[PDB]
Amino acid sequence: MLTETEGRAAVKLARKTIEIFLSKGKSPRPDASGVELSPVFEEYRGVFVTLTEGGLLRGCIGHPYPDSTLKEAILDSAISAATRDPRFPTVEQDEMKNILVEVTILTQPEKINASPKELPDKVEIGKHGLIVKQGYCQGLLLPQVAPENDMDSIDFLSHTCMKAGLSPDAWVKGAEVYCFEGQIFKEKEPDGEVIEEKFLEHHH
Amino acid sequence: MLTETEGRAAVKLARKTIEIFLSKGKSPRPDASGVELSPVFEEYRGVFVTLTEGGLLRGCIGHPYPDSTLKEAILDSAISAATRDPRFPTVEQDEMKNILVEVTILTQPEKINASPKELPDKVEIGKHGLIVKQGYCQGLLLPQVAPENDMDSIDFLSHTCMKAGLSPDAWVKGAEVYCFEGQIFKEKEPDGEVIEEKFLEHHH
Amino acid sequence: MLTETEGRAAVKLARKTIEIFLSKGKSPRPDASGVELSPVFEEYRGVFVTLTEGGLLRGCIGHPYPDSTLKEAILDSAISAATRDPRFPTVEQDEMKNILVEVTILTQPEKINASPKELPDKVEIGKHGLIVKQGYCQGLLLPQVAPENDMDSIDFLSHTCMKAGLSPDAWVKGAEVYCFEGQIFKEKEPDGEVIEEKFLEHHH
Amino acid sequence: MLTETEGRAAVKLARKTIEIFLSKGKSPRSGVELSPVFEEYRGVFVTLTEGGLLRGCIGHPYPDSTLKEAILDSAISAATRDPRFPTVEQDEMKNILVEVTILTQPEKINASPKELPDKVEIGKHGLIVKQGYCQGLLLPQVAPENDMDSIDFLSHTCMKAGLSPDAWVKGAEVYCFEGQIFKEKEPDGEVIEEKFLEHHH
Repeated sequence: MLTETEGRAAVKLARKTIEIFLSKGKSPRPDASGVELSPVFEEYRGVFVTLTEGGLLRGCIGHPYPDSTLKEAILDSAISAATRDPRFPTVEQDEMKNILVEVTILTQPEKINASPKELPDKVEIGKHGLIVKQGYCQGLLLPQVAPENDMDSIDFLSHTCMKAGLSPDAWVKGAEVYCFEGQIFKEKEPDGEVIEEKFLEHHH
Repeated sequence: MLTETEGRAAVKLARKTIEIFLSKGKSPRPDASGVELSPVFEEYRGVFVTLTEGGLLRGCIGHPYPDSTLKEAILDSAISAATRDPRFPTVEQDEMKNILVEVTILTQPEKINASPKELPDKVEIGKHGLIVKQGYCQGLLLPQVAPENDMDSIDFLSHTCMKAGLSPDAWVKGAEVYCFEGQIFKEKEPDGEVIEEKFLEHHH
Repeated sequence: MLTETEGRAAVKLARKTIEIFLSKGKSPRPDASGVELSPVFEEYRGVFVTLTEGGLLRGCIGHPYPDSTLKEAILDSAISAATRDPRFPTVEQDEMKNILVEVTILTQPEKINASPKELPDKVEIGKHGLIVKQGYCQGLLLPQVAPENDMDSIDFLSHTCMKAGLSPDAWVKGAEVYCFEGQIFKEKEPDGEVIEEKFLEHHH
Repeated sequence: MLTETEGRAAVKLARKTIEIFLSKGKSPRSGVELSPVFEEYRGVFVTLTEGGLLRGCIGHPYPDSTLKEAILDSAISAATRDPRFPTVEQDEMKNILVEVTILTQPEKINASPKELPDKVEIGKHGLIVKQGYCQGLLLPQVAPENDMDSIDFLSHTCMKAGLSPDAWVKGAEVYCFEGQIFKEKEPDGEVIEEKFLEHHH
């Protein structure tokens, strides 16, 4: 989990990277964006960068898996959010002064160390996201999936298993299960104050 | 799909219903809200009422299934989003002047009339939410589920079947499949202009 | 479990029913077959009637579910095995003196009263056959299925759930689980000595 | 598919492997004319019956070994490694009937998922679902005996491989195979062939 300070740096970094990229058509050097980044940005974790304009979605791309360091993923996601979202036209430079940035940061996935019959009780609906990995098969469902679609812990484990391409009961037979959380930091005004949204799901 | 006019009427109904219930303690009569409602409100469709305060989630409750008329669904969902969301404290009367009201309206679910071999090509990821029905058993998944969790048509059909408590291949064996879409109307400001968000999914 | 006598009566009933049907062309009166029948024959349980000739399958029909009393189930399965097996022509009257009769009797299915956490431990592979029921959905898998296809308790419960048209994890969620056993009684010689085969499965 | 001649050689190989092992407590290979079919990789089961009752049966469903090797191993295990029965004594073989179930080499079904259910024949085909290093198989008698159509069979085999039931719909490889049974009508005597692997359909 990121502190308020780290959360603020996250959005500032996303905003900076985009503005830099919209100007010189090139991404900034990871450690030379003009934002102080604590060592947490070196951790491998997923993230999503959301852009809103006039209260409407303007673009959003992200890394669900911790395939990249937080730093790299923010850079890539932010530039992708403003220029690679096929649902929207590329954002122009002067548009950013009217665009609001949102950064959803996922925690480093940690293996739930329990026995098959204990797993349901260790999976918290509304807080946890899951990754099921067995052999070379891997699958994941974001935290909002379970609460927004009325799934209990047993349901969540089973759907994530099938998401991985495995049998729904794979978790019952010992499939490796990892859990992770998320947090959202967002601009209250362009380049302004940053607020934190604890809930990733709309409804539960 | 609701027109701008109807969408505006929907959000207004949500606000009024909440303000009235918060005022006294008796849910006003749906048609007796003071808000004009076209015949679209007599249609059976699912809905969600979302409240935000200062850019942060303040409450949200809904009924995804089309079991009540739009009018009644909004009514119930609105008061519940404000007083029955176990995630937040009850909304106080004086808080509504600082709250933004959002209303997500789902379309009347329509049966996909295609053989099992053709069903996947009928399901559009990003637009369609699904309902699988078999006898009295029924299950549904919101439109945003597939796009946000990298599921294709086949995955969505299989997952919705399991959500219904049925085998993942139930759709392959002729189980009924219904699809639906949604739209969001939200206040740019309390009791102010209402805009339309056509995207139910954050990312795809 | 049927006794040696009851089992002997089972085969004799099956054999006599056929010899009588083949001759006069009608089914004997259920209680005027010529074989003593204990009260076990009034219990609702499944059974199969097998006919072999010269060491080869000649016919086989049965009732997997306890839809009928043992008596009724045997008369019907016996006549069908001799005259209604689409894999073979109808048996001739002179053929019965060259045919061996086999009868597989299943026990009345009994609900396993255990929590999902206990279910796998209560299901004995190689002995138990399963029936899963949850509402109007019902499915069963014979005792030999699990041991012949290398399935453990967990696998067997999941496969029976899907057989019932339900999600594989239905048992983890509280779906009703019923177990049953079986035994085979067969003629060592035409209308001769009846021996009991305790294993319904070829391998395990 | 094995010829009748080969079918007879398979049961004799099974019977002799057991008598010899039961004699000097170990194994060779023989004295039985074996055609090249015994060098093919295919599953097999060896069954022993005595007095019309099962006396032992062990087998390898998957074609992990050549038929020859699978037969020797299965036969010896059927007589000395089946925990359901006590070990068979030397004197017992003269009163035991030998049965050998030989499965064909699994052949890939080359069709689109839409066509697979049409290619699977209930009653004849057994299935192996393969996706990477994950494999699963269900014997031919499974579908007809438990009232499963093609779709059911494909889905259950996918789960048997530890995969999602809809894996076959998503392109997982499917292989089909058949089997045949050759059995002794008399100890060390005549060998007939049972055409039906399923009890009931």
